[PDB]
Parts: sequence; structure tokens; C-alpha cells
Amino acid sequence: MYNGIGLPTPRGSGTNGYVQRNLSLVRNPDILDHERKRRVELRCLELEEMMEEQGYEEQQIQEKVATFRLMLLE
Amino acid sequence: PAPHLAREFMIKTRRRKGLSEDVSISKF
Amino acid sequence: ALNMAIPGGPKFEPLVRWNEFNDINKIIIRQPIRTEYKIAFPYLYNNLPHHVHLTWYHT
Amino acid sequence: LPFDHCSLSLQPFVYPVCTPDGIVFDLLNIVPWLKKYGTNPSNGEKLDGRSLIKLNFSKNSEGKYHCPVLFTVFTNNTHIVAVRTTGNVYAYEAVEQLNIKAKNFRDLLTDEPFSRQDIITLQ
Amino acid sequence: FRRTIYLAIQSSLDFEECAHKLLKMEFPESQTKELCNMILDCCAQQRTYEKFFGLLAGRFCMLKKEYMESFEGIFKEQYDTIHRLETNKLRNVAKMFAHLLYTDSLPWSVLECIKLSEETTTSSSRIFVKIFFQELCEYMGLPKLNARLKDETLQPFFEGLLPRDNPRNTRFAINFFTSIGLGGLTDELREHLKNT
Amino acid sequence: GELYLDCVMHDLRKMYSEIDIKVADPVVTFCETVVETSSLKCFAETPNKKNKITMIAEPLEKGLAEDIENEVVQITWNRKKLGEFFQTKYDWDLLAARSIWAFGPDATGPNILVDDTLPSEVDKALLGSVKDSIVQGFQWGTREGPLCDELIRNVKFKILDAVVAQEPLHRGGGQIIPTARRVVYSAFLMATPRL
Amino acid sequence: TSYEEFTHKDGVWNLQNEVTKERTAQCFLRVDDESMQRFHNRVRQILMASGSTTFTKIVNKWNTALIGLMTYFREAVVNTQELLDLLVKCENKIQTRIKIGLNSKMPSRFPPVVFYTPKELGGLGMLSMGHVLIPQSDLRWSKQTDVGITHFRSGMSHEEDQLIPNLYRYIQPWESEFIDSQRVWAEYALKRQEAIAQNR
Repeated sequence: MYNGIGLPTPRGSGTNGYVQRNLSLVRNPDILDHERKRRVELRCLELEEMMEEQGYEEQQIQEKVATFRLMLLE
Repeated sequence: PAPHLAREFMIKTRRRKGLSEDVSISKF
Repeated sequence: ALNMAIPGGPKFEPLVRWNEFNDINKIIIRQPIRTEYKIAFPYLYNNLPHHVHLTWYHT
Repeated sequence: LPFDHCSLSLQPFVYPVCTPDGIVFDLLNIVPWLKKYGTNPSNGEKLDGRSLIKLNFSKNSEGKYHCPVLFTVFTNNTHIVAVRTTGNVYAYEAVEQLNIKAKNFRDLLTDEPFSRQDIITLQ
Repeated sequence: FRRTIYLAIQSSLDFEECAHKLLKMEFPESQTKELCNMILDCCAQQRTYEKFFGLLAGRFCMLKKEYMESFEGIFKEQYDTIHRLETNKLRNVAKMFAHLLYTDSLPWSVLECIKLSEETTTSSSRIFVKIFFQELCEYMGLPKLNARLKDETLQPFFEGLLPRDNPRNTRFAINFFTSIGLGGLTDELREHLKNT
Repeated sequence: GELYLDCVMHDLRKMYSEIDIKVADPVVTFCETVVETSSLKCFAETPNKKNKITMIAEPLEKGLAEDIENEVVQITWNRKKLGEFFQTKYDWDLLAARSIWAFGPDATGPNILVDDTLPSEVDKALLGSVKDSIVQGFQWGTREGPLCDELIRNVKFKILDAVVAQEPLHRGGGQIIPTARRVVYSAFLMATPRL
Repeated sequence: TSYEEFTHKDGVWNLQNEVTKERTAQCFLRVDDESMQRFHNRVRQILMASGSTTFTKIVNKWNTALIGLMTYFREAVVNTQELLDLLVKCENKIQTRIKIGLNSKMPSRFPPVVFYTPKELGGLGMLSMGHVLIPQSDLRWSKQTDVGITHFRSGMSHEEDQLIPNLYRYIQPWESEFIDSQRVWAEYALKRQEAIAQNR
């Protein structure tokens, strides 16, 4: 009746209904290997140097920085 | 309770639409 | 019309007298669907709603 | 992990469809990834518009992905041969013994006879 | 109070109805010891053991902690006064406490009150321990009983039951568990005795 | 909401259909995410066994998903403008800021595809040739979802390696997309996913 | 069995292996529907034969049928809720029949005291089963599994506390009787062997 509990009408049975609550209810090395190369490429990209306006000399300086970082990493 | 909630939602949703078993290396 | 009653309210005779929606492995229960939600939104929470009047909302 | 799953989408058999190149894949995989490609994605071979053969998402008299004539498990493990014109897939040895001795190219009780040259390898 | 408890027990068909009826009167916290006492007294007066009283005691243990503490205290008190009881009462009390132990309604630490020694324990105490451990070996398995007795956490709680010291008493315990009809549990004790 | 779906179901039962109809209990639709990065650098390969894609997945930051979903940043932006937007308030590297390829399960969806490939930058014209098929594989994989067929949100998918066959043509014409879907699912599953 | 065994009140026969002396299986018991129909037709036969029968003999017929059903079934009574509803209905119908024997049906006129008093004190000697709380759970999940007991409804009306004693608490369960029968007859066999051997 109320909720899913009870009898639809108490007239047929010999009771009054009165449904009540039950009180008794209980209740990874490859990641580091790529990270080293990513740090090398980040140090290569951190050179940039768009103030001296060098062309292939900037590329040679970047190659020198990359070989220096490879020698320091070795 | 709280630590079983994601497992319950996973199991009931996969039973609702798909397959019950889940493999972490089901592709590779 | 739904043969369900609030404990403060009155009781009446019934008016009219397998589902895979009632499968226990597909139903998530957090709060049980009580009588009050079946009265407030009667087309949502009741299969077979007949002779049902929509209640007034908030004033 | 078995060959019962789809080749491309790596998902189990729900609505599979076969192709004339000998590979059966998902219908959603054949529809979205080959909407305008016009080629078989299993090996790069050319696939016609009518070369694809439907195998599921319809009404069948078997009720499962089994042999339609022999009524046995003609799954990916068993040697399965599919009729290209009819669309029914049975076991290869059972269909060969039916169409060889008594020339039973039909079904077990539906009696849909056809030629013996329409059988192709499903997978 | 005892009369109302006994009438609520005899009125109820089911142990859920009995526990709901006993919670309906809303007894104060000073009366929980007498409530557990006359649960034991109402079951001990029965001719045979019924599972209704053991399940009622298990439900009361699972409901609140105060009933669990009262049941531990009355287990110690009833083990201290075993010889006052008669042997069918002893059988019924042993069946209750076996049912409270295999359903995990009580901690196993109260088994430290049992001291297996022929110098201290009376004959009725050995009868009680025999009935208790026979029902424990019956309703849950002997591998499960060995796994329960073999854990490192409850080793100080089983040292009076499993001595491993003064090997006359260890021999008495090994022969006691063998002569009950168990065996098995004393294989580690036989290994410890054979090495010394 | 409850009132909205109640009005929809009343209109279904009384106006457009006279059929008695069973209604199930209401549930919600979930999403799938990650918490920690991919502990194993997972990978897959094409059916023509020449291309090999290795990619790992890691979660995004706090404001990134709501910044994408409120269209603060778009794929129609300038690459330098997008890189500045990432770099000023998310402190990303400019190599990582120029590495962003595609967004989400749809346009302005809350997933980010980042390509960081050092041995595969020597054929980066071929990487840009297969980039679009990698994008539709990423869109399909984040739209479908391997866990419970739901959407995938707040994930950065970081490519580590791409062994592309030189002038693939026949194998690089549709086999890239389900390979990329399997790569996305395998990289997602190795990174302790959550509902 | 998932989880563990189902330690339930009295409907479970914990079957014991003879070799290992271990409880290996559970036997859930219910009363068959033919027995329900036979008992209901017995009460209907009593009510149709009530037209030429005094009140004491009507209560005696009810008591005979009730203890026949209960001492035959015992443990299986508690797990058939439809039998509890049938028992409450049948006890109320024979109390209504005794009321219809007079020209009144006033519930204040007929307390339980005029019915359940033994006939040594001039009462009817009626044996009670209907005054227990019927367990109630969700009817949505009643047909799916066993979901425990969430509520109780009243069986028969009585004055506040009362606590009319149930008949089932005075009948021993069958499993306890079989265990005690095995123990007692084995003890008697050993005593008979000792009395033969010692000539005592």
C-alpha cells in the first residue's frame, strides 16, 4: 500500500493492516627514456635566439648546444 | 558503500548495454 | 487511482483489481522509490497510470 | 582474443557483415570507415558496392551465429562456409557433404535450394 | 521483567518478530544483562536445542554493541559456572555459543577463557567444550576451523586452548581433540611435540 | 530533470501513442577519465605490419576542460595564439604548445591530442599526411569509450612514436583509423581509469 | 552458494555428510499448495457443518485441524507467508462464526479472554496462531529473490500488549527431533549392549 509494503485493502482479511517498521533490521623506463630526449629537445628549443638574427650560424650554434648537451648527458 | 560505487555502476551499466567482463588488455 | 496512500491520507479500494526492467542485476538502488515520488510525478515512476490527475506544482 | 571478434574494431559479433574478399567485419566499421573508400580494409583489396554481404541485424531461422542447415556450432573455430547469394552460413564440411552426395543445397526444413558455386570462405 | 520477556518470546512466531517485540518495549540500558540472561535461561529450559534462540542472540549481537559485550560477559560467567548446570542445559548453552561463534556474532577472544588442563577443568567443562567444538567442526569446515585457529592475530587468545608448553598438558590437549573425534587441528601440536 | 521527463512521458502516453508502456527506473549517463599517467608505454600496429603507433595518456589540468567546453580556445585559432594561450596560464613548453593536434570526442570536446615524436619528426611530412586519419581515430575512440561505452573526458593523449610506412597509400588509406582507436583504448586502459 | 550459508530461522535443514560430519547443503522447506487447499477446505467444511454444532465442539474441530496441520508440518510453516495469511483468515472466520452464533459482532463484546481461556476455567480452549506479526517486504522484489524482512503488519487485533502465546513455540522442530532421536537411540543401544555384557 504505502511504498511496496502492505495489503491493498484490510476488509478481506481478519486484520486491520497497521504495517509498521521492523526495529530489528540491521543497518616506465621507456617513459624516462623518452623524457630524457624530450628534455634534450626542450633545451634545443629553449635556445631560439631571435635577437642576434643569425641564420645558419644559429643552426650551427644549436648543433653545438645539442652536442654539448649530449656530451653532458653521456 | 563508497568504495564499491564505481564497480557497481560499471557492472550495472555493462549489464545494461554491453558485455559483463572487462579485460585491460582486450585490444593489446 | 494508484491504490497507494500516504500514512496521513485516506485509503481506498483498488480500482483495477515477467519484466526485464525488474531485473535485479540491472537496477542501481541508492534511494528507494517511495510513494510520494509516484504521486508527485505519476507518469514517470508508474507503469500503467490510469485515471490519474496531475497535481498543482509550487505556488 | 579469438577470431570471433571483429578484425578492425576488435569487438565481439553483434551485427556482422561479410565481404567478397573473405573477411567479415562489423557493419558500423564497414559503413563509417568505408563510406567513400571503396576498398576492403582487411588487406587493401578493392571491394565493390555489392561485394559486401549482410549476415546479421535481421530475422534468421537459427537464432544464433551457428550453422543454418546443419544446426551445429559453425563459429569462428569451426570451418564455416557462407552462401554468397543466399547469405546463410553453415559448416563447410556439412554443406559439402549435403551438396555432394544428395545435392542438398537447401536448408534443413525451409528448403531453399540454390547452386553449389555460391559458397565462399567467411573468415 | 522476566515474565514479559518470556511472554514476548512465546508469543512470537519468528525471531525477527521476537527481536522487534523486545525492542518495542524500549528497555533501559541497565536491563540488557538480565535480557541476555533470560534469553539463555529461556533456551536452557527447552528439551532440545532450537535455532530460534541462537538466531535471536545473533540478531541482538549484530544490532548493538552493548548486547555483544553482555554476551561476551555472560559467556565468561557461564563458563565459570558450568558444573551448576545440567547436561541438557549444557548441550543447549554449547549449541548457542557455537552458533554465536560460527556466525561471527562474537569475537573469538572469549575463547581465551577456556583452559584445556585436566587439573583445573571439571568433567562437565570437558563435556561442554566437546559439544561446542563438535558443533563448530560440524557447521563450518575443519579446513576453515584450522584457518581460523591458525591466524597470527588470535594466537594470544588460543594459548590456554592450545598450550604448546608443559608437554603433559600439550599431550592432554592432543589426546583430547583426537578423542573427541576431530583430529586434524592438533597436527601442528603433534609436530611441535615431536620436535621436543 | 524529473519534471521534464515526466512531461515527455505523459505526452508520449497520452498524445502521440495510446499504447500502455513500461518505464524503467531513472539512471544517469557517466563519463570515463584517468587519474595517473600510463605506467606502460602501450602501442599497436596496422594489419599491414609496417606502421607502429606508440602513445600514452595522462589527465589534463583543472581549468582546461571547462576552457575548451566554453570555447575560450578553439582549433580555428592561430597556432601561435593557441600556443601563447597555453603557455601564459598553463606554463606549457613551446614544443608542447605547438604539439596540439585535435580536441575531444567532437569539436571543442574535453580531450587534447598532443604529438611529441622525436624519431618520427624526420618524416614529419608523412606524419602530417597520416595526421588526419590519426585525428578521426582519436575522435572515434574518445566518442565511443572502451569502459562502458560512454564519453571520455579530461585526458591528454600524448603520442610517443609513429613508425609510418614510407608512402603507405594502400595501407595508409583506412587501416590507420581502427589502429588509432585500439591505440587510444589501450593507452586509456593502462592509466588507472575512473568513472 | 555465494557469500556463505544462509543462517535462517528453521526453514533450512542443514544436511550433514555422513563421512566428514560436515554440513554440506541446505534444504529450504515450504508447504505445498495442495496442503494449503486441503486445510482451507477443512476449515470450510467446519464452517458448513457449524449449523448444528455447539461452540465447544466447533473449537474442538478447529483445534484438531490446527494441531494436525502444525504437528505435520512444523518447520515449513514459517516460510509460507500465504499460509500465515490463510491461518489468520481461518481463525478470524471461526471467531466470526462463534460471534454469528449469537446476535452480535461487536469486538468490544468479544475480547480474546472469552476465546483463548481453557475450558477448565469455563472458556473455549481455543489454540492461537493468528496473533503474530506477519513479515512484509517489497512486492516488487518478492518474486525475484528473498530480500529479508523490512516491515511487520498486524495479524489479529488485541488489547495493546496482550502477547498471546503462539502454538508453534510449543512444538519442537523436526531437525532437532531427528538429531535428538539419533543421539538417544544410539545411547540406548550402547546401554543395552553394556547391560547384556555386564548382566546388569
